Amino acid sequence: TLNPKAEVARAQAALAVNISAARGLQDVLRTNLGPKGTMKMLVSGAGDIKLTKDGNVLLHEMQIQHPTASLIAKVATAQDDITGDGTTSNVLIIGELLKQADLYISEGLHPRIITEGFEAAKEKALQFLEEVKVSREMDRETLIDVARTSLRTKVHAELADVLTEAVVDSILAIKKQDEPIDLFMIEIMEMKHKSETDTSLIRGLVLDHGARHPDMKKRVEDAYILTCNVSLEYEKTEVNSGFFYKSAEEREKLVKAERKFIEDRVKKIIELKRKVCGDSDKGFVVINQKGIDPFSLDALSKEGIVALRRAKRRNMERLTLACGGVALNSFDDLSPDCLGHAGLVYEYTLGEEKFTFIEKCNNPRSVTLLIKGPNKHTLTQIKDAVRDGLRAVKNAIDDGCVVPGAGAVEVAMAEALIKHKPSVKGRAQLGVQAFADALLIIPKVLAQNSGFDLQETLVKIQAEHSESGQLVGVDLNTGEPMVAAEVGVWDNYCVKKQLLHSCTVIATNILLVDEIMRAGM
Amino acid sequence: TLNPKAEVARAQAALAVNISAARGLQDVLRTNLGPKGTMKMLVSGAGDIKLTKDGNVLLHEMQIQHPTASLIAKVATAQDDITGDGTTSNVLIIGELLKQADLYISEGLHPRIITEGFEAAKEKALQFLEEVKVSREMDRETLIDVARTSLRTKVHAELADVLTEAVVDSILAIKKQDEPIDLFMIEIMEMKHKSETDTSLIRGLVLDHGARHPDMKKRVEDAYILTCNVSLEYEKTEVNSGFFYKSAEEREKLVKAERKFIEDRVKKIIELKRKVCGDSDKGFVVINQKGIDPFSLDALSKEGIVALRRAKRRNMERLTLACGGVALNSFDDLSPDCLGHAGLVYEYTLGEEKFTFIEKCNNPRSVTLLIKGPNKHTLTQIKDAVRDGLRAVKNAIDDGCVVPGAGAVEVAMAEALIKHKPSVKGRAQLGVQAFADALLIIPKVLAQNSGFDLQETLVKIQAEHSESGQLVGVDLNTGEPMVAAEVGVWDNYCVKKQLLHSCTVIATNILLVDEIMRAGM
Amino acid sequence: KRESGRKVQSGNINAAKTIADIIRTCLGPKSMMKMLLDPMGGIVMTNDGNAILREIQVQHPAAKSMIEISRTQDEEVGDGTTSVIILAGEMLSVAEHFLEQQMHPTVVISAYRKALDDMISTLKKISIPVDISDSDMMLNIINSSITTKAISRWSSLACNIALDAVKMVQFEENGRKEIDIKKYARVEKIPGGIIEDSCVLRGVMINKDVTHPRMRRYIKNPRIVLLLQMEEEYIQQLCEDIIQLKPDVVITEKGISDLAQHYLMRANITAIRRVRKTDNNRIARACGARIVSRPEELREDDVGTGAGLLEIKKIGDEYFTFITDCKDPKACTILLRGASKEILSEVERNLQDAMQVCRNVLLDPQLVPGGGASEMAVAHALTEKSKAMTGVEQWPYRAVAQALEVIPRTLIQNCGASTIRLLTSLRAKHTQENCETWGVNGETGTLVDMKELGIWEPLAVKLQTYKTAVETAVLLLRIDDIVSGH
Repeated sequence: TLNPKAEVARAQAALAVNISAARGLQDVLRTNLGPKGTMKMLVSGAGDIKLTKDGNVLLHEMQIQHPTASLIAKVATAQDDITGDGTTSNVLIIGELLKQADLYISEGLHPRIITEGFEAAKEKALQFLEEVKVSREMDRETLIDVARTSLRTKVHAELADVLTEAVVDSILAIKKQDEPIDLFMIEIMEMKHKSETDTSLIRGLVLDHGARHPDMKKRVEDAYILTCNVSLEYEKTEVNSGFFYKSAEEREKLVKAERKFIEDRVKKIIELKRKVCGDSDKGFVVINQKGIDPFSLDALSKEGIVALRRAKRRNMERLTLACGGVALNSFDDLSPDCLGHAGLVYEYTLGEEKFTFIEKCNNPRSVTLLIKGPNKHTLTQIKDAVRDGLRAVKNAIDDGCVVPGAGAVEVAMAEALIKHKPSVKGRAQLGVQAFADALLIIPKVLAQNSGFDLQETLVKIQAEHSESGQLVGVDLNTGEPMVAAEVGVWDNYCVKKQLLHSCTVIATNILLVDEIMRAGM
Repeated sequence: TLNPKAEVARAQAALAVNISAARGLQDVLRTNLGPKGTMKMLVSGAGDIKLTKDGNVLLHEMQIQHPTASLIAKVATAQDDITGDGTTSNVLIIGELLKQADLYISEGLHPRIITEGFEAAKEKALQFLEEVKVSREMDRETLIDVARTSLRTKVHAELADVLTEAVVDSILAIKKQDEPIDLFMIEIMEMKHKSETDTSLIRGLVLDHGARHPDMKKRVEDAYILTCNVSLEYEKTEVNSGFFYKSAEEREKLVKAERKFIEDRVKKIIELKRKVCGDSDKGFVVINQKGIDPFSLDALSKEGIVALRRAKRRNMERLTLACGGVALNSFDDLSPDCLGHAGLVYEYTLGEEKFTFIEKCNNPRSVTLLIKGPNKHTLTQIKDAVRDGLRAVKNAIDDGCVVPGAGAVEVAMAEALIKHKPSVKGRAQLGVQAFADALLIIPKVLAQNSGFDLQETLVKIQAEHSESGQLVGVDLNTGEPMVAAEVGVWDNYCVKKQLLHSCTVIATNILLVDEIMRAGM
Repeated sequence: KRESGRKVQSGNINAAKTIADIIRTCLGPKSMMKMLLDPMGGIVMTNDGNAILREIQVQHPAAKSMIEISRTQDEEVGDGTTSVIILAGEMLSVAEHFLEQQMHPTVVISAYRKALDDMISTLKKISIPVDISDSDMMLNIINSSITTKAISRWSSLACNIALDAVKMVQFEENGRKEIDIKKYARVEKIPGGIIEDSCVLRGVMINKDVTHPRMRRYIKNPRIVLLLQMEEEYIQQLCEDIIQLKPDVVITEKGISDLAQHYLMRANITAIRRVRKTDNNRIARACGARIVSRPEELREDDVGTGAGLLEIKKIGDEYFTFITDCKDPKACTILLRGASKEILSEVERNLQDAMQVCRNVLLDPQLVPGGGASEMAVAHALTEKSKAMTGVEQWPYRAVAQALEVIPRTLIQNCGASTIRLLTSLRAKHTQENCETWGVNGETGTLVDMKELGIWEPLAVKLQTYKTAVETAVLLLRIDDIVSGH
């Protein structure tokens, strides 16, 4: 009973295939959970190498053979865009949920009954977060523990203390007036020719191309920055004429005639320089994005003017807010309205290249995080960590409530769900038990990666009880129980909230798959 | 790492081989648990068919291909020798104990830790059994509930009332004044030419060989029983002589003189017959085990004696203790002190053979249960059910305590183990949980064989909770919970007691098996 | 080459049964998912019976007929596609009579057709009227489809859209109550806004954009017209008769090139082009305009007098031309607003099927008890009617009744309950208690009355479902020779 070029698993083998894929994907990502976890390599085939523990990069950039596992890979892309963390632990709970469901499905239990238990435990699990969430006011010490909790899971425990104070202050630099935090206010710049621990913050923007001339000021303590988008190089005839030449010499005359289109405007830069506070103890800067001839760079440098060239559109918008000068699309209509103001503008010198820095701005409402590293892959590694550390502090401030870590919520919610009977049917009690034992994979895996026994660590933290609200978690260094609040180990509320809603939805839908049909594969 | 002509399983896969064998033997015997369970056939190869549910017969008489599974069969032999019941439930708990242990062993747990939990769960489960047992007085109303509970599991729910009253009355006749009991006092006979429901009791005893002469009395309402072991057929010369003859007739003439030693002893029999109440309305019976001459039988037959010859050692044994006649090894010392007495003594004629019955005795301290059926295997099936029914009533009488059935004890003990924190070791509770889930296989299998859902039945009986002693079981006809003590379902205390001692020891020893080596195989 | 004999009918049964076994579990609120492996590794876990078979490529001709009939069922009716294939497959799965008993197909077809006439007669007895004038009563019926959808946030608006849009198209004066959503209730997506801004337009809409400002922004009486040197002169004259009438907007069927748009822009009117013939007929009925052969034959009567107004208001980075009126010119238009195209697509298909529900209920105000109650109720009638059925046709006549039990069978299987235990008790309820109730609970799994649970389905959906399943089973049984030939 079948047609040619068609195949379908009518029995429960479709679940055994999907359940086997989740177990395989569980065993892969469980080794990179936490700081003690191992790293995964990402070979692009062409020879590039990239190391990272972030589950989203191991699911978005990497390729997976199993078709069913590619569905869960797309889920991590959704989990990353909403919260920014919890993609690895999301896959572990799905595998352990499906593992416990297979134990009961083999006993003749329908899949739909198990999904009803997850929906009941999930609603109870969400209420437990509201009871244990600590609405501590955001301060420096609290965010240090949060950023440390996020950055330690992506570095070698050496860049954590270095990157922690930088990531914390980056948000605080843009966090004020109770405004929604925007990550577009912080730009991430990379630099070679230095080690990894030299990462530090820059109060202002950083540009790739800088002043290239001997007669330039190495540092400008103050200047009226002029924003412009007009090229001061050889351009086409802008008047009702054209280029007509008879020889190489007559062609050179057209260059002299065409260069007059810029020579009248290059002196215009000298005019507004002398005009707006051209006396002593003053300065002037040009940030014209388009190209500039070496003549104009040579001319203006004699007047003591730092002129830049070949910048990006995004940098020009940030530069205007830092300085205040509006972009002039034509030098003919020059005025002081196109000027701004800034503090120290120096040039950072590397072994080969050099970069422009506009530090000490007045009101930029934006900063830059200067990353430095010796290798190319190490720059992409640290960049992925800072982006995860920034979203961690963003969620902590956007959502002022935080929760403990170290699997303390999972150990607590597991005991809470066991002490909770259904209200729709009795057989949902089995699905609640599967949800309880599934959350314990996180404190189980953290004991494995730290090199401790899986069963001894969980039994200690689960046996620890008292006549008061008490938290308890896994100590990755000692393996003994640990109160996360007494050490500074905190997670976000939206991460754990979206985790329960994400795992329940996907573990549900995977269990509702009754048959797998090939659509002409 | 092995010598030639041999094999060795070094890693933990040797343990999985033993777990797979027990899981397979579990799935074989689970279909014949309880009354609604299916039956298994035993093809001897020669052509004999045999149907039975007794797990001891399905393991002792049935040879098992797998080497590991044959070990568990030897334990079922040992289990049947002590209590005579629970061999099937023993294997199902062993299969589930090793099944639950594999879930934790795959997570890196050592077997020795799980076995220490079984020893702790056993003591807790053994103490809880002392509380659930009912030490009420054993009356006919109670033993009928025990016999019905034991006989239903071996018959077609038609011979229940037939064999119940016979199995109960057979026991009550052989115990009074708190005397020690012995089932050897009850003889089990089998006869053909009648339907299966023709089973009934025999207060006296059945004998194989009957009287052989036309003038015999078909029934003797009263007689003195004379036990003898002397050959009343032609014997050799009893004096120091030989065969001094000259032809065949002279040799035959000496045989007459050789018969003088026997023929005169027949007169001694007739003498004591006429002396010890040889008057009207009286009789006399001889039970001489050895042969009797045809001519000598003519003498006793005309005197109204019902003689017997060529009896078995077992018949003379019970005939002595029942009737009291002492065995006379020589008629020279014939005296009336060696004579017994009995009531009705008659020979019921069957279609093919005949058997002598000696019913209506005062207190012979021995009875007989006459089984009747059309086939050979049906008689063997009923013989096994009666022996299992008698031993069940024996245990309830000797061990005055009984426990509820239908998995009510297993469900209660499992709830007690889960409500028991660790006391010997932290990780030992994983074995206690495995021991708890192993006990629940009994109500699970009863729901399967009855045709109901495995999960719905177990969840309903588990939800039954109250502020009082409440023990519910599986209703095979309804599926709902059922107080086994109310409806009349009672198991023995030694059966459940020996299960915990037998299940733990074998499940422990099989877990401690690290390697499987060939001893020259 | 060629297949004939009982091999054909036995093969068509296995084909239609195989297609039905795939979508057995996609019935009800507990619709189990299906994993379709694409050749490139792509996977979709959809649970819609239409989209599943739409993408599955099949080779058997009988299976294609079973699929194409459900597709035709999907257009005429927005529901019941999965039930047609399960019933048509279950009706054919009873092969005990075809092969073991050697019953001719003409004998069974006489039984299937006799059962269909009796199955229809049994539904109308268990029917129940509807007070369609009550908006809340009909709202309780359309909530069955709105559940588990994005429009559940403003479901009251979602029902008022479809309910009034169908009633506006509902032409009850002609008796037959002809309704055509695709013709008189054109739906178009509007970028920007939200689901709450979705409303109905009492007329025809034109999605063309304004290219130049020389156009009518607001008119009280829309005069809607309906119809290099040599190109200039031939265009200069055809445009002259149009502007002579002093129009407000010119909607020509064929294209209007740049030079033709130049003279039209001199008259300061909206340039509309690339419209179909039927659209012009709808435009004419919107305002009472006249379609003419050429611009040369235009007359003063070619006007859209009586219409509300013309408007080219830009809404969400797009100009939209409206010729609407404050009356009911035999049509309407649904302006679906949404902040993104992802939300606009869901509301389009969601409200489309919602209009089909009100279309079937308003064509005949008679419902039936769902949840297997209608199937088990009909099966009880045939089982009792078969007792007086003298002949050999009684055996397949009863088999059709038991085949209808598949609908509560699958609903009980998806819930995870015992199928035999509940289906056995379910059949007993229809015997003693009333047949109009005592169905199946698709969410709980236990039995429940349909008077207490509003799972009442329309009547036309079940009639066309049983009629199509029987006619499809009668079709494939009449196939006894599959042959090639071009």
